[PDB]
Amino acid sequence: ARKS
Amino acid sequence: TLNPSARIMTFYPTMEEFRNFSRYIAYIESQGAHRAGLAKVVPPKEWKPRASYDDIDDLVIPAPIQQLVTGQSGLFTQYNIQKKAMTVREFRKIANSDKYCTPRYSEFEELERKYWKNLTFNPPIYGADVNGTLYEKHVDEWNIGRLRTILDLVEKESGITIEGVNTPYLYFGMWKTSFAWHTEDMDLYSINYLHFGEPKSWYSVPPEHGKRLERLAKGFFPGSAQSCEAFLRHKMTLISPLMLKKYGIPFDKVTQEAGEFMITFPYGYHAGFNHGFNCAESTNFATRRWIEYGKQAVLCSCRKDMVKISMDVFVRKFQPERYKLWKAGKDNTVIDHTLPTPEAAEFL
Ligand SMILES: O=C(O)CNC(=O)C(=O)O
Ligand SMILES: [Cl-]
Ligand code: NI
Ligand SMILES: [Zn+2]
Repeated sequence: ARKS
Repeated sequence: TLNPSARIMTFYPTMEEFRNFSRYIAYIESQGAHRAGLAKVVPPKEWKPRASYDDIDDLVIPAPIQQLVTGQSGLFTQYNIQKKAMTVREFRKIANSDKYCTPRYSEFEELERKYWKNLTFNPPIYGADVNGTLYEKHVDEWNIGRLRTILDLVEKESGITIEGVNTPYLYFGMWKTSFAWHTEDMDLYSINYLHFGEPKSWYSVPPEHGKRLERLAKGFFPGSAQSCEAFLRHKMTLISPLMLKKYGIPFDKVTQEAGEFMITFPYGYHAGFNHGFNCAESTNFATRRWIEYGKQAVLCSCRKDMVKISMDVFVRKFQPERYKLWKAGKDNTVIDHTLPTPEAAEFL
């Protein structure tokens, strides 16, 4: 999970 | 009240005020800065995060994005195409190149007009979501790599690393590269520093009006809304200020110049564009006030591995007397978007  | 017009505020801390980050955020909230959803902070002249930007030409942008935009009458959808990796040097040369360079202009309004007129033509390349920091190890003031807010609890107590959220991201922009209307993941705060280059312009909707913007967007894009309630979190939706004005959504605009910080606040909707070749650094952070927003955030259902932060540790540590109720689904707290974070108390 990460920022996009 | 404090900033009853909910207009974007700009702040000019001394070096002594600038040193404690969390405290200064609490101060600007005691001034009502959070009501606009966005604020500018201009660092002291003496402060620099890095001596020179001329040694980064070898930095790799692993996943540049070409931004295709389709739409009309002020309403657009933005599609990303991942391009092959390139260096800052290559990117910079494509950005400063003639087919993608900033058009000639006099005043900001003209450039803004050209942005909304040309949005769907000549799709640019955005150097987005690059893991890294251009800060030097020794800089301890407003270091985006370590801001030391309570968001750190996600790492320290839980061992979870969320890239770009509790770690820094770099953005290499060129003219007309966009960021679509969104709030932050888990409705967190964000911090944004423009390291060098041309400006970045921002639009913001006050958190107290955020629901009006959502209902507006749902009206224009019913299919998207039907597939995911939080579809704005896809960061594909562009809406012009003319449309905001037409439908009566309060908003403000501001332009960020190299060397300036922007702060976005929980449930502040914002969007914008880059004026030309530039580089920005950003991450998310929290305050005590965020915890209730985190608990209430409406999250994207439809996509795989979206950012979902377990609120349990925060409720447990900072709201112990509400934890049992919250675990049971009985915590009915209503957020008042006008109230500053508790930490502001000493300034009020
Ligand atoms: O720099 C960008 O592309 C957009 N930045 C943000 O949305 C932010 O900093 O919260
Ligand atoms: Cl739709
Ligand atoms: Ni943002
Ligand atoms: Zn979704």
